[PDB]
Amino acid sequence: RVFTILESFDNTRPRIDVERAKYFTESMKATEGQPLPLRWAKALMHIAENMTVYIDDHQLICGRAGYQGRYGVLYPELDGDFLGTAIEDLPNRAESPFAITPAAAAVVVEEIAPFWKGKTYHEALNLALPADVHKLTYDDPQGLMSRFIVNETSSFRSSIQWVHDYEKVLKRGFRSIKEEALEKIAALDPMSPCDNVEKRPFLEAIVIVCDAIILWAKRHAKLAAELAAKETDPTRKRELETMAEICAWVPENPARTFHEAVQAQWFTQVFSRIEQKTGTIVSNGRMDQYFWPFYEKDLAEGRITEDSALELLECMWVGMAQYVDLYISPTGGAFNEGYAHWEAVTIGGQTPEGRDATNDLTYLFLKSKREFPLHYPDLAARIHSRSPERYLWEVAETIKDGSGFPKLINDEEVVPLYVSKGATFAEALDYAVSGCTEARMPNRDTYTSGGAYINFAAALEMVLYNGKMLKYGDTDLGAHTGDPCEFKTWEEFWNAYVTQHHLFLKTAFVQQHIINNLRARHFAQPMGSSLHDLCMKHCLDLHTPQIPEGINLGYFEYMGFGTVVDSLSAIKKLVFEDKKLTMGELIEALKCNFEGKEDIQQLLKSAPCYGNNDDYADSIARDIDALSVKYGRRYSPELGMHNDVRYVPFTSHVPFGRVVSATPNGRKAWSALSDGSSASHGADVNGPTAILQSNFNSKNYGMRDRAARMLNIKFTPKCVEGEEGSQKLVSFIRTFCDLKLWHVQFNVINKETLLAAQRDPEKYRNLIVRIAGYSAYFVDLSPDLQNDLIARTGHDVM
Amino acid sequence: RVFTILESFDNTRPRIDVERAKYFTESMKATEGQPLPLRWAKALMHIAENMTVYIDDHQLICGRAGYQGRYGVLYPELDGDFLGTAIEDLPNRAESPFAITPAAAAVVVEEIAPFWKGKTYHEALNLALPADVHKLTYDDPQGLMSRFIVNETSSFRSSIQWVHDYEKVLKRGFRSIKEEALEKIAALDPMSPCDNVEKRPFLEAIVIVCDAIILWAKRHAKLAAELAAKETDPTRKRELETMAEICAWVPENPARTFHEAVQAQWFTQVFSRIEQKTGTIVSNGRMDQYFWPFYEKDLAEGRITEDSALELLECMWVGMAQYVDLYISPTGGAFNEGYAHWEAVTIGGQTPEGRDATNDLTYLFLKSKREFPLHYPDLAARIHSRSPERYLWEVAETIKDGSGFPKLINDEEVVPLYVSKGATFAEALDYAVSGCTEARMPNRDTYTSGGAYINFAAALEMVLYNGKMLKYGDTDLGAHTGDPCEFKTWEEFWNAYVTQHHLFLKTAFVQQHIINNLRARHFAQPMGSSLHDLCMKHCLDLHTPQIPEGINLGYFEYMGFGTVVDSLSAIKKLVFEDKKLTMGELIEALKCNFEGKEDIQQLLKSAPCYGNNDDYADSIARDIDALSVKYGRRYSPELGMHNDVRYVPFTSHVPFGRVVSATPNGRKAWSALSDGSSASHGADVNGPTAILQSNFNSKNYGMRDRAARMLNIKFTPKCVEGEEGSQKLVSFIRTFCDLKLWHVQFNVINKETLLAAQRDPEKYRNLIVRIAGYSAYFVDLSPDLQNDLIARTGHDVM
Repeated sequence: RVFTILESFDNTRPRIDVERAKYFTESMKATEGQPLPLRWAKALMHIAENMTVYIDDHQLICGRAGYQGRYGVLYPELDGDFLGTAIEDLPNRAESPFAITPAAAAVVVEEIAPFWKGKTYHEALNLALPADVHKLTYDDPQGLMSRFIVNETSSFRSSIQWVHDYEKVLKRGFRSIKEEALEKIAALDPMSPCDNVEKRPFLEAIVIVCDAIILWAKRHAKLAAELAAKETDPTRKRELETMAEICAWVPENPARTFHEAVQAQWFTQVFSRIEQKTGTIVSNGRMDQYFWPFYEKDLAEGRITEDSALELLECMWVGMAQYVDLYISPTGGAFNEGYAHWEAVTIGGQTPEGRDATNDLTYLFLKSKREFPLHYPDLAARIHSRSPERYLWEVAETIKDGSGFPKLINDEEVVPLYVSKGATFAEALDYAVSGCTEARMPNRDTYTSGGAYINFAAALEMVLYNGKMLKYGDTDLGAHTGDPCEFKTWEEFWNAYVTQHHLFLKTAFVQQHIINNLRARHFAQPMGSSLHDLCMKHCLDLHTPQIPEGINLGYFEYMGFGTVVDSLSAIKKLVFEDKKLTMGELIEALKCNFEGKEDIQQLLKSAPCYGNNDDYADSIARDIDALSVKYGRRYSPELGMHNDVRYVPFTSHVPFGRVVSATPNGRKAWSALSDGSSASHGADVNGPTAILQSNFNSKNYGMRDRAARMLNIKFTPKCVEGEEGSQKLVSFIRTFCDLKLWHVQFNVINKETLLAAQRDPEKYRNLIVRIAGYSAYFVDLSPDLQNDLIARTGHDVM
Repeated sequence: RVFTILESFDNTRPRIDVERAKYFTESMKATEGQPLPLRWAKALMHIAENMTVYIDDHQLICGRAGYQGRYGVLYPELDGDFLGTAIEDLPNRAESPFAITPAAAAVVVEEIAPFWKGKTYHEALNLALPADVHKLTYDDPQGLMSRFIVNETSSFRSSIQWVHDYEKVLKRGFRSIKEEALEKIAALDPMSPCDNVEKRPFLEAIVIVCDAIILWAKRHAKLAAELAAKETDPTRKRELETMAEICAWVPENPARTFHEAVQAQWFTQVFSRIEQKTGTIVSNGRMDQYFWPFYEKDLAEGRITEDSALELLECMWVGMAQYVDLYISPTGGAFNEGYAHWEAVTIGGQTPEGRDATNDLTYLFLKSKREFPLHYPDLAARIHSRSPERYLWEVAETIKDGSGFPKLINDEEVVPLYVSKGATFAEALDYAVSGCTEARMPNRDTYTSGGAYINFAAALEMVLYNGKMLKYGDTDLGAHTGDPCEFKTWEEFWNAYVTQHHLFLKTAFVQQHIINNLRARHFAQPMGSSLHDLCMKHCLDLHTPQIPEGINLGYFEYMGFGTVVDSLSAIKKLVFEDKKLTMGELIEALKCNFEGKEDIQQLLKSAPCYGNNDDYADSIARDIDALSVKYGRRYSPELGMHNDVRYVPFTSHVPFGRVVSATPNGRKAWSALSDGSSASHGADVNGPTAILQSNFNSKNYGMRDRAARMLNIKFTPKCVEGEEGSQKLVSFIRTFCDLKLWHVQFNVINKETLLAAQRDPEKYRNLIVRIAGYSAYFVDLSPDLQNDLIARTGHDVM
């Protein structure tokens, strides 16, 4: 059924598809000078008319952005200058490799790359950064490799995570969006330069893009119909005919049944992939809510069954599992180990009126996740103080499957923060999970720019080596904070750290200022803009830097929180306060990676650590967090946004660690940094509840300039076994909620399974582990990232 | 000790003191034409120089606003036109009578009244309301009596509740404030008219009022020294010397000890009473926080003891119990049965950084309340999702004393609402309870105008009688919505009610627009403004309508929620859907107050009722609430404020009830309406937990335009007996917090105690009951308010 589809692409390397990039380029190279949203819309039409449409074997819904099997899509507007080396490197890349046929290689070199030579966003961004910033961003003059210090993330995705107002599609259809746009055009003053230049072309872009997705849908209806006529098996012939009927109706017209709603949404989400490379892949919204009217009505009218609806969802996810986010740059790839994806599916939470939103579909999605073997969908469960008992129990049972699903997002942290930044309560209460851990208001959010990922572990190294890093030798990178062995008090060391920290923040905000102004000259999002109230009201593409009435919620990342906290905690305690070792002795111990210095290494590992509800380390964490909250509060208004400190790592803590030498917390050189706001590996020796408490102690709830923190916690199977274990997990989630923590997600595994899977990859090919907001096959992960997963403390008693 | 003090005025009618009114008037009549804040400051200086200062027997702190015993104060600027009848009527008034000596009456007629003739705020407001509004406001052309329909509340208190930044006094002292203002004057441009007219006179008033309270304090220090020098008892002589020393220092200078902090805060609190008639009497803030540093240091340094500190607290509250809020108009008196008072004292909650704020002083205040027999202080305990267990347990034990202490205010409802209205998280988290149930940010709140109390039970009556009310005969009051016996569907009845409801809202908002602009011409508050950051920054008196950067949080009252919901529920169910009776039968039964129609009365009492978690009624309640939230959201911006629906009754449900005839829910003519957002009398038949859910069901969490709801619940002693009963209350409080409800407070009493005390007041004269955010002696209450307290369901289980 779905296992039949699943057997068809099992254990196959994804291929790179080129049709979208080819026809995008054929259109774009013919429209130079025209308004970018209009060019994008004409290209989407050109794609809609010329790219291959697929009706896939055994499927009940149709729509692809690429070829049979697992595939990815090319985005030359973003990083087309990487196409040459991606041809050479992608098939053999150690992590997340992609195969490329010779035929598709020829189109890239011959039909795609030439136009984009000298026109990509990454070429423009590399030239746009001033030298002081460039040295902290890239390792070479053409910005082909990051230095993993002040890491910009705008050059390996079109935008950050996004959630469409899919329900708008289901209720109105794209023909309705188009007619609104025509009426708006008719109301313009034809004498007005602003109407003629700022209003008309945007609205014309909306009209075309509506015609584009509809024409694309109707080409499926035709293909399905032609197949139905030649189909000999009656059962399949009725299904093909059903496809021809539904796709002739949606997404042009509002959906009439649950099946149409799935296909309408599926069409919208696939075309979204064709339009742009959304960060983490475009997300899916509160499906258990906006599907509910269709599900409820069909269920009552015998049109659908509990099993039949569950079959259609599985049809949707096997398709999602065939689309792989393609990162052709080495920075993008190392941020996204194991074919990383986060097409967040939100279930549960509250309605816009503050009532609990659990419905039967909520439980179906949970069950759907528990019985679909792939690590799809990216299930995110909303928690609030009145989350029902049965719901939390079912959340706990899903967690105890061991695959890491679902991740938990806390209404009690998001809703107050979002109303404090201008959201009506209805908008905040109705938020969707997006990407790793983010909250989105699909008609109020307007910010789309990838933000800095900052390796603050390197900032600490630059204190130890007075502006330099061992990885980069004598390169003049950071502030000349002075010879650390010349510091007489702890306060001088801390100030040294503070100076490096503000240098990185300062660097990052200059990056974002340039990025936010630059992106609008390279990226447009006409289909996404047509589903956004403010875009339509003010005639502005989503990627415009400022949109009236919008709220801009963006990010800068703190990487290595636990690593830095413990290192600083050790230095303060062991070097300055207890004077158990001198600065030179510590530095000497670091310089030789503790080889021959195992005694100091153990001594350093004995100081107070983050994640133990220990105020000695937790006060250091709070002061480090305060630096980023207060910086954001002060300097974000200049950028017309909320640029908030966030602790969501992707898989960057691996490459960020690969460039940071041995640190005062006892961590070995070049190994992964601590993840998100989790405790540093094996530093939580007081149980799992103290991790939640240290996360609380390390925040600054007196100010609003904060976003998510990603928290990874691992239980052993014994610790959560049985009804008593389910009750503990449920209660632990209630405490997480009460503490106003943003996110939590769990692995449930024995250490020996991870070790065995390293010692025998072929045997444990299907082992799935939760990494950072997503799950992947353990055997696809690099040794360094495996070591991150292994060294995470497994809690046995909770 | 304090029992000796309390024995001296036990069971005595308070007297009306005139000194403040005399010396206020002597100054004001000499300063006509000057800017009002400067005049007020000069008036307060004149009082400071001429009014009697008292060193009271057995006391350890000093400061009075009137004569020995229980006393009240006159504020002729507010309602001086009532002085004539207050001379005749107050000593014999049935509720809350005040005695007045013949000499004090002579001061009033001869030295106070003449100047204020034609100058009072009430005279000005009465003339300023247009005829359409006046008919709904007052029952006579000089506005001497309310009609208890659209009741304005600005005319019987200077302002609404208020909380000073007392901690600023303790930490800075008033000399610092004066010096700040002097520098600000020195920095002015002497050529600038705006500096000369808008800045200098405001700052000159701050200088004077700082000198005024300091001079007033030093006269206490002088008198105490003179008494100590003649004191024969060594113990008492030391107390006088301590008083002489402490009062020469505070509030001029920052406090140095716990004793000084109490005396400084007391001075500020008493002088505030001299400055104006704050609503509910000025409130006291989070004393367990800003007293904590002094308590901890002295306690550690052997300077203070738990018992001595508790003694100093009791000295403050016996003083508070001697100050009685004086309402001379009959409206003010009927709103404030039994000498109602709400000098809110806030304990517990969260710090400005979101950490739990329980400390040892928090528990001492609880113990302090449990061992002081009077219904003082007005203890308010803040609740949040992390209220500690021991804290909730001691709160429950205090509740189990049966006196109504403490009232519960829920962070989880207040804090999101306040940051959504512009408060930083630190300001919101640090809020103080003020008055009945309100939250105050002492340097961000700027709104001070009394709002409407709207008798929506009367609005329903105008549907039953097509714009008229039985109490007022043929007086053409409301909208002519038609003969109710002509309504063919429920929707017509509902629409008629909606029309009257909006008439009352429109009326109240015209009142507030006129009131908010009028008050600045009659009231000024120099001492309160000198403690407010925004006042000092922008040189504006607190009672200015608009103050830059301020947040204006005001109110309009819905009275009779339960009464109206159930009446409508009965009409919807019994007349229109089940057709168990005709409209003519219901009206006939109502007009004769059910006499001869007892069966109809019984049938009407059987419909679904609010407070039972019954969506049939709760959905009506939710829709009525939505009417007022949506109206406020739309039309408050015009007023430059948040004019939010609130359900806090004072004791106005008695006078509001006394003008409403028999209602469709079975309530008898002229009896009390339901209180706050509590269930209507005896309508809650499904336990106390369903009241909380119905309060939740009847709200609209999707919008912010909402303020407090006062909730009264009564348990019998049996329900809460023993350790299990304490745990049940703790558990019930968690559910109250989880549901984001604003307020709850409890009576614990047997119905028979209420009946026995009615049949024999002398025997049960000291019985204390929780009424509406405050507690009072049951025997001081009118029969109508006693019947309200008796009819509240006493719950045996939860």
